[PDB]
Amino acid sequence: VIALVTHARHFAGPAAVEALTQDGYTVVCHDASFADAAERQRFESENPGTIALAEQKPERLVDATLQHGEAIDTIVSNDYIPRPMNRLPLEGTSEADIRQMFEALSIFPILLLQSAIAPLRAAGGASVIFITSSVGKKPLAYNPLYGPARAATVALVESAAKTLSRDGILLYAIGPAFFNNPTYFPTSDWENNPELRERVDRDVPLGRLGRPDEMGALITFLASRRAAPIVGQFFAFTGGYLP
Amino acid sequence: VIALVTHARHFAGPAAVEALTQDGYTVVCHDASFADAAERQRFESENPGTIALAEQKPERLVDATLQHGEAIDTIVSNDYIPRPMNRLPLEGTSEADIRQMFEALSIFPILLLQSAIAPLRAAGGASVIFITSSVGKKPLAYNPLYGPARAATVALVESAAKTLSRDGILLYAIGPAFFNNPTYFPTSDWENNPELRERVDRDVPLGRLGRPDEMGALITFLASRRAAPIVGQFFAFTGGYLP
Amino acid sequence: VIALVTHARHFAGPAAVEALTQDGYTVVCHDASFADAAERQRFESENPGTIALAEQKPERLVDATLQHGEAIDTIVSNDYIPRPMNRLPLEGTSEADIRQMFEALSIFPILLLQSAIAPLRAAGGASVIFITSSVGKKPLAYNPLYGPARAATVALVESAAKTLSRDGILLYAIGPAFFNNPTYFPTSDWENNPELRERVDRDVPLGRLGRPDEMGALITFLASRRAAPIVGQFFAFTGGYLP
Amino acid sequence: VIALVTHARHFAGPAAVEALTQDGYTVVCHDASFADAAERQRFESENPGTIALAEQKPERLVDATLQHGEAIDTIVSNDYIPRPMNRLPLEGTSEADIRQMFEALSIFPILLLQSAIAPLRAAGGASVIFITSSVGKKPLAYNPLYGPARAATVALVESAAKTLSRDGILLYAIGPAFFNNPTYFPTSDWENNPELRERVDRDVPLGRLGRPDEMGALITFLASRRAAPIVGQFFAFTGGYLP
Ligand SMILES: [Cl-]
Ligand SMILES: [Cl-]
Ligand SMILES: [Cl-]
Ligand SMILES: [Cl-]
Repeated sequence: VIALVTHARHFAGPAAVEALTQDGYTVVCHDASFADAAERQRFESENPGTIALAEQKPERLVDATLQHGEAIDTIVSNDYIPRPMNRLPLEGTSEADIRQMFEALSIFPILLLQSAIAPLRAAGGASVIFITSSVGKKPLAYNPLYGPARAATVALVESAAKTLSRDGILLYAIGPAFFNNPTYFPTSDWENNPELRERVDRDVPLGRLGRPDEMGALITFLASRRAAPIVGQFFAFTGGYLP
Repeated sequence: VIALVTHARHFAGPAAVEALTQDGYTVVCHDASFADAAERQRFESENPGTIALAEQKPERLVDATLQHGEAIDTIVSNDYIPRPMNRLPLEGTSEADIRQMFEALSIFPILLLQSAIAPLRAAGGASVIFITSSVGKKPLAYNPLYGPARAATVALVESAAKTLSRDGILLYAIGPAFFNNPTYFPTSDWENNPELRERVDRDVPLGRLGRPDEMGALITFLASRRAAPIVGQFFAFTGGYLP
Repeated sequence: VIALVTHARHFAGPAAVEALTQDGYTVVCHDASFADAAERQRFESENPGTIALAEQKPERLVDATLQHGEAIDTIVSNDYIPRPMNRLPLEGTSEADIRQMFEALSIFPILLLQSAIAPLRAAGGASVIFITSSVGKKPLAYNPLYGPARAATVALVESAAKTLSRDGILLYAIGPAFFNNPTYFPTSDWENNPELRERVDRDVPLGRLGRPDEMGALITFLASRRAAPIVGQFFAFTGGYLP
Repeated sequence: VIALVTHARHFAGPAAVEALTQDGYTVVCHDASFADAAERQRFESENPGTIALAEQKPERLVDATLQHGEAIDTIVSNDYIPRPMNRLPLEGTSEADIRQMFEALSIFPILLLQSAIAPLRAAGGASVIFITSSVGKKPLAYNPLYGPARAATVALVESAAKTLSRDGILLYAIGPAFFNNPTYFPTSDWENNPELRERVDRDVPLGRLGRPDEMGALITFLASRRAAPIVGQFFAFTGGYLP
């Protein structure tokens, strides 16, 4: 049973590869770094049971994954943009940066999803889990460009699900905040940053960052299809920070 | 492991009981019919692993449950109003029916919750899962009193989670629609009533009622605490009808 | 052209009376203090163009108002609870206080609305404007009972609008926060409470409390029926604190 | 006293021009046809008190508008995509069409808003009114691309308002559905399409198309800034179809 995970070295990627591999999936992985054959080999060495794709185009990931299996059971569309770009303000930000924000967080997942429909429908269904952000639903003053691009992909999930769910193709969005992960909250900064630790005590009812295995537990539960009627919505992964 | 499930014979009750007992729980059950001791003996014999309480007051259920075990791991607050009161209109409805709507759907879960905080905190945490309705978030023309009462309890979950999550007491709301259950979508309606399958085809992207085991899968997933960061929010169980 | 404002002395009452009287309305006012006849004549003397009702039951205010005119053009359902109670916690709170929360903020507005439909329909339509709270839509840690009660009435507006709009009976909910009013944010508090000014600088994009005349401007605009297609929704009145 | 209205000949453009001019504004108008000198002269002569711009690039509209007055009081960002591109499906749709959807509905408004910030702040504030769509908040099965692009601009309003409000720059999003307008619901469609009249009867509580003067009343009310604390939110203009 195979899963496709995008941007595997970033954001919720490590968590998704870990939990899905432990669940018995063969995890086929995309990452910008995988254009390099050497980085492909190191990744597979460091992550038993994975396959690293060379393909970089969003519309070609599905065809490239289908080289290593009969069908795709789960796609984790783990879209991200490197820090500090997520905090780019409205004023003075270049048009290139504006377009890149939508390219990485809205156009890339659309082109992926579009390419996926036909093969996934032929296999009788699958799950597509988009990793977005809390600002997909709740706005933040310092994310005035990141927020809009994330909200587009949340709306993509809720609208596209109205039609794809009848094909057995189940779409979901996760909107993390205060989630322990290499892109926005690496374990290295927690101990050194007492403003963060005070921010979490103030704003996160759970009182801690969410753990990689808890993100992994949500992903594997969704991939199992055992609760299919919750298809088509946004799940906050924020320790109670949202709503 | 102890679970308390309220109104066990109705709504989400049977689904919860089947799945929690299958996951190794001892399920302590409340139900109006359990005033009669013979009902209590029959329910227990038909459902291995369950203990039927005689207690009927919402604020005494926790104490009565703690007569059978050291701590409660999960409370399923499975509140409901007999069909067809869920469709009571605004005009011509008695003040007494209006108050009963809030009593069963809004006051009762609050008195339950308030009684549970001290013992659940002292035990190190628990999960408290409120079964509400889709109209807890999205209004429907025929539910102008049922909706308000359900929305209150969804707001209870979202607000009370801000303080209780720090005690390890994890609250959630499930808002079902088109969920195959004896109160609102019994199998008999699916078989007998031509209009229901027509409605589901038009309005439910999944194209079917939600199964009891699928509701059960969600309840036992939440009760495990493996994805604790999703605390404090509303989950649609509608097959894509919401949002 | 007559308007009915409830709890005229508190919350959004003074703003409503002032703006509506300025817009040419004869403002019939309900208030608990009006059970004392001296207070009725003091109120009418201090507020030219008002009528202070003796009536206190919600379901009788409409008939009491039609003693002074042939139709009600606008109802401002200005429900409130005396200040400290909006912060009532779950733990240790008496059943009586819980029930009074719902009585003032959820049952009283329903019983008023129920009583108004037939005369309002007979008169070709009207506007009913419910003054609720920001916590009707966005939860807050310190409002776990006030929140539920307010959310019930916002959902009442959203549900009841689905039928009553066809009668020309236009329902709206306004949800204030940081609104300069005698109940929650008197001008006294702004000068006396440096914490309030810091909190407003931090959390309110507008940077200031909303003015009574701005709340009046919202009310009179809704009462005009000039933008009727926005019927049946919740308007944040928070200086950008919501969403 | 000047306003800028974009795509003046489409969507909410005619409503905004007529109402703003009736209200005493000099309305500077952008439109794709205004590249034709003869179309500019004809529009100006058919619409007394307007000024037609030749400029077509979003980030130059403001400076071109400022050629005619010292300050802009209101900007109506009236963004649209020609029918029936709003119904573009996921499958088979070209990459260029996906990109054009975001260009017209998401990137164009962002580049306009960015260019406006500095001169609007120097004038001590202004109103910026984005005309989006009901699908910016509520998904629809047949708008899986139009929805995401609209949702991004709604999220832009909600996020950008967190900072721009302190400058007196007040942002709002209006989300029409069943709004009588030349692009999506011209009067002739109401006459030629009994399916449309039945859909409105079934789904729109108000029971009719929203009128252009009602959209103009909402725009003109927002432009007055008289109820500034409602800044930074989405207004349904749907006749109760939403929420
Ligand atoms: Cl995160
Ligand atoms: Cl159901
Ligand atoms: Cl207030
Ligand atoms: Cl429209």
